[PDB]
Amino acid sequence: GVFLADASANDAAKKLYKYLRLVYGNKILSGMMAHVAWNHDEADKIHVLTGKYPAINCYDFIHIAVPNQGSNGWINYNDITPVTEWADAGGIVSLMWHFNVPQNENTTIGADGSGQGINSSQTTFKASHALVSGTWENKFFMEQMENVANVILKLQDAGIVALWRPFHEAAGNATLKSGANWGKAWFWWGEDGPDVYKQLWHTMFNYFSNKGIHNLIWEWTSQNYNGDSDIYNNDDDWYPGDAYVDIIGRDLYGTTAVQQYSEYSQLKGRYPSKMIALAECGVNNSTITADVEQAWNAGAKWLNFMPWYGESMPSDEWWTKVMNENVVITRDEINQNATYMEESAQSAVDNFGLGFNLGNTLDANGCGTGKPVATYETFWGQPETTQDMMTFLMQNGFNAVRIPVTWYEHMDAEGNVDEAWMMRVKAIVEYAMNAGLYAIVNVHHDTAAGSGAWIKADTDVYAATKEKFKKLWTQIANALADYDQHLLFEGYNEMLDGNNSWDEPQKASGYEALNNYAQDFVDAVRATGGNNATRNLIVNTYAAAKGENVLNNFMLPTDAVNNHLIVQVHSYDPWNFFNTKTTWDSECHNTLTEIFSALSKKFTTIPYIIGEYGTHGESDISVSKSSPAEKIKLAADQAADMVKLAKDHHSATFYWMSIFDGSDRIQPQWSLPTVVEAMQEAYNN
Amino acid sequence: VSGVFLADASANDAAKKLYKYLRLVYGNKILSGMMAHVAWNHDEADKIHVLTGKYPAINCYDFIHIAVPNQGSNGWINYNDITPVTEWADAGGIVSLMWHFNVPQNENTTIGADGSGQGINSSQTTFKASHALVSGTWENKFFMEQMENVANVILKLQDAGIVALWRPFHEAAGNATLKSGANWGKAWFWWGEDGPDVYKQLWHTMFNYFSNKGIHNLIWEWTSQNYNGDSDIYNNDDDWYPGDAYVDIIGRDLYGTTAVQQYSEYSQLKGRYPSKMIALAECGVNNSTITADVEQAWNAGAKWLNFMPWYGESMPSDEWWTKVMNENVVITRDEINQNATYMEESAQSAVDNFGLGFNLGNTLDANGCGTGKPVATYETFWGQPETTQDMMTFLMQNGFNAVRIPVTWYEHMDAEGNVDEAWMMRVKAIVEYAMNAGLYAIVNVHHDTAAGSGAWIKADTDVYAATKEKFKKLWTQIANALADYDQHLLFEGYNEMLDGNNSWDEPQKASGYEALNNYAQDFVDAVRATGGNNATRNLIVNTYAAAKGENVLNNFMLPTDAVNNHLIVQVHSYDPWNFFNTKTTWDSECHNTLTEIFSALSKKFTTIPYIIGEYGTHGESDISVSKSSPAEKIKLAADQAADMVKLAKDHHSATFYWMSIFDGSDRIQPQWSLPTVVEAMQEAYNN
Repeated sequence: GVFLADASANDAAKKLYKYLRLVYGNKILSGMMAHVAWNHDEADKIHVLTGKYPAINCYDFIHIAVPNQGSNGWINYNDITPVTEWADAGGIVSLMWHFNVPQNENTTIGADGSGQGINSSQTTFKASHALVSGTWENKFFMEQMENVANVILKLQDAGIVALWRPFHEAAGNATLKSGANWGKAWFWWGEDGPDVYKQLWHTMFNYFSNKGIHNLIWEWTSQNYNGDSDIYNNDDDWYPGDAYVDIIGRDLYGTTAVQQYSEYSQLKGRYPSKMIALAECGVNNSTITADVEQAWNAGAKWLNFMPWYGESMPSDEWWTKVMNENVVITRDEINQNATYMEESAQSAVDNFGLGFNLGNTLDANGCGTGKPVATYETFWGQPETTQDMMTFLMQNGFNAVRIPVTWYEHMDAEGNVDEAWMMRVKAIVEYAMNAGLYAIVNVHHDTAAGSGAWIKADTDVYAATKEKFKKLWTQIANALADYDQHLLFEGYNEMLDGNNSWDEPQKASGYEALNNYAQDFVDAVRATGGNNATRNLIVNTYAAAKGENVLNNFMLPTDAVNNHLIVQVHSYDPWNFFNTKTTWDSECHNTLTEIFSALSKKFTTIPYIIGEYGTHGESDISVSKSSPAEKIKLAADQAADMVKLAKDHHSATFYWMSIFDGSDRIQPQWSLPTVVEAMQEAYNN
Repeated sequence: VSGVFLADASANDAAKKLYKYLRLVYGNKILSGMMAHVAWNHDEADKIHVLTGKYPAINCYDFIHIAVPNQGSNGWINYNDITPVTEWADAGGIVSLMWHFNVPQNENTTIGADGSGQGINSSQTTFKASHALVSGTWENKFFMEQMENVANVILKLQDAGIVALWRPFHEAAGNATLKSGANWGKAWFWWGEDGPDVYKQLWHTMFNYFSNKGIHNLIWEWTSQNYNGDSDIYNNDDDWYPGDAYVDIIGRDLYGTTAVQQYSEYSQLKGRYPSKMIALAECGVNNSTITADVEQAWNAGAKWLNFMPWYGESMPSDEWWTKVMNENVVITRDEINQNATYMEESAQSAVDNFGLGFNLGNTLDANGCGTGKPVATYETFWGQPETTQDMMTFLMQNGFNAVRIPVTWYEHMDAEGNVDEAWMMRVKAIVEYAMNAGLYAIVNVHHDTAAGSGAWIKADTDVYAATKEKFKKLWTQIANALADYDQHLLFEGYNEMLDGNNSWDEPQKASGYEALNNYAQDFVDAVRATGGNNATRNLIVNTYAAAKGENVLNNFMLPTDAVNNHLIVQVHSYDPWNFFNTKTTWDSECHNTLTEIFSALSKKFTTIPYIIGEYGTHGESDISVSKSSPAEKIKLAADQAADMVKLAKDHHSATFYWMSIFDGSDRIQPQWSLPTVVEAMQEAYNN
């Protein structure tokens, strides 16, 4: 399921990337620049001060063109010991290249490093000419590429893999809106424009792979908006492409926690399938750079950070804090053999992003027992689920899928789940895990008002079903036990009392039955151990409702581990608005505002999610492709408000079905592109 | 002997003899042990004998230095000289063996004659556990060569008639079971550093390698980390367990622990490994804490098979050893007798060891087909299948430790009161099923009492005068026929004795209590008089109707015994009567009913332990739970059983379920009839 930009990456590169995907959004990897080029002297200083090494050490090929390496006294790339020592100690290797060039055609680089430049103010080197065969720019370009490739080949020879960040900060200030002549790139590889820049990237990528380099994870450094979208466009035109990039990086100096959050989220929104990293940071003459944990807590959940050396280096006080922060991975804490990494419930909810319900699929039911698996899955008109569906969601800015499952027709007389059915649930879970999504598996039309429902908030029903319910969840937990923390369990969907009372139970003992089921669900899952000892679990209120009585009578289950429970409610409010409202007016907006207000007041340390929302009202009527334009706009306005309010309250939402429905899933394509558009603009802003 | 089946199916006679001895003392006494001074000696045991005049029962030796070259001429270690082991065994000591599996520090390192060049984990060596299994690696070559070296020593020990506990690959999980996944929680030995699947492969490879080489003198001991002392942050290491076919004993290594901590560790492992014996494989002091006194840990409930302190800074003080070696619960070397067939046990100790109990009802107690029928006609007369060995093995394998075997005798007695030999042989055969399985067993006199048509033992002055000699003649025969079974077999004199009018709550006349107490005295006198094992065997006496009311308890007089602490009182409880018909949930009234019962029993009986010999859902019309009962009624039965077991445990008692959980055709599978009820009982007892 691992597919890097380099389709022929060796097993160690795929292992490193799989590890990065494991920690992404969970913890942040520490890093430090080399003192200039080819060493880990700055990491050594951090170790003496704090007793800990940074996880990553970055090296620079800046001076690869200097002659007499091995006798010039200050740089020798032929000795790979400075890198080999770091990897052998367990550290992660990062590589970059300040691509120095001769100042003109007659200048020869000296053993002292003389005669080099990096932009038009220092050299006549033209990015254009570097690409045409048989030019002094080209022959210098191609044989320094050769020299660095030879060093990387020797690194690969010793089992080294690395992050590779060439051609960084390409756009510079060229994205300035006014066009004033200080709006320019500051590196030669960006001064002839984006299209030549992309071709430089493609040439290096192709040249490296044809030399046999397959140990690199490719990282491209975005300028985003240079800190001011009022003044700059973004640098999307400079993106080399999804087939040539693994990680998007950003370079920030003197930035606060809240500025980091803005940069991270904007980048994440425009590059959904990519991880975002703080490729360079540090202080400047005006301000220091934010504390790593504080910026993380603000939502700047970078893959890694790496300060620059010298005058950009944070103080000793800063490093003392950062290296001792729990969210920060230091070198001793790297475990690329881990298949699971515990994540707090709040952290998971903040990484759900936009969510989607795969409804009317595995929750479909009513054809009887003993039928083929595909007969259940398509019984309500949906196509069979495929990997491309999960891939489409991830590529299009969604990070979480809720997978409703109805179980009663797949359980024999003794409560055992049909193996073919459980295997199908696993395959769809695997689709989502392979895509990099968060996934929720639940127990769905076994609750509520259907004919086959058997889990009910009722004293006598609970007594007759307690063991069946725990036996069901033991089977589910054991069958999905090996999936990592991206998979969550939801104990039950919309539990009602024996009269199917939707707002609240007729008798208060109904709350007691609900709370017991919830406790039994947590107990049965935790009893299986392994990853399930700390997997995040989701507990729903009565009827997934949000009234004051339901919330006041909701009791969170007792858990032996801390911060691994989420509460879920559903919201089609204001009820039946799609049939009765023409526009999403202030009464609609205020209804949602009070819902989130009430929830945030009730749950202070426990995260909650909006597990379903949409236009569905009375008689199952809802929006579709054919709806009038104003009705589709009514759906778009609801979803935009829902997504924005949830973000502001540190929650998450899962759209019920309508945006990705039926034959559209097979295409794959959005059923409602305008609604998805409004959601993305609401979240990503 | 015949009933012994070790993990090594080809274990030799001497190993089976030692194993039978271990089972004889288990839960009765604790075997003292001591570690060698580092490796291949009994120097620390010798110092114990200097200080106390007594040797520890076990000395443990370590193969830690097996790879050191020039053995015989390096001047400090030589495993080819097995004298340090044979000296000890010849003197009557029990041998234990372990192996700190040292490996070279890297592929180019040669272990020196001085011990240099070795390491034991990834901080000291590049040796990888996964490579040790792969033929063609430098790890695998070293691994197989040291395994052959150790196997050759053990083969020499086997030729000298030595048998041993074998504890390889210990503490495998280390801290790798940490719930979070932070890599400060990792294995501290190389054999756990590649995870539980590689580890079990290593275990199986060694087990099969040794067996193929003809090593059959080992009792295999697997060291569990349990929860590393904190289940809130650790998973247990169940995924590391090599399996029932590869393990005989579960060990735990505890340093600086209290009595209550040791009890928690012992009881948790016992609940998860019910068919295995639990041992304190390593103990000692650390910086901050002494290790607990053995007797204080034992009486808190940590009834380990053995204990063994480590040497050096972990060694307990001389005052600690002087106390421990003089405690009656501790076996020292001079007290070892592997030829013993019986070991006296106090009534309280046995009741504590009963754990979860089961009644094999409606089987040997079935009656009514007349005299002179085949044995199987009686045993299957009430619908139960003929009892087999597999039934008793199933109980031990599934967390039960005691079985009550009701027997009705009147149809197998001739006019002069002689019991038919074929019947007595069948009773003996079923007792032997239970003994081989390692269970406690109770044999009684059942439907010869109470309301049935053949009952003849009655709480009545005249009935007693007419039947006292027949009753004593019956128990003389039973006791003589069962005399040779060890202390795990108990006698229960009578079941539910009523007066001449079958009055259930109380006798009509107080002379009924007098008759009851006289039968109870005659039962004890008859059994004690047969001598031998029966002089000290634990015996069980029942109250009137096995009832618990105020008058019945007030008028119950325990018989006078010739020995101390070998009597148990038994009552039955189906309270609140007929609840299974009249109640929907096990509520506060049900719970309060049982707590007052146990309060009343504990007030009346103090040093005298008591048991609940029968309990269940059986009410009027003898209607009760079955697998076809509604699920909410099964829940009712589960909640009763869970309450009964927990209450009895807290009151230092024990309980025997009447039939319903293991019934009819389910016995011959074998499988539980009511798995959720049993699960409720196991969770209640083991928590």
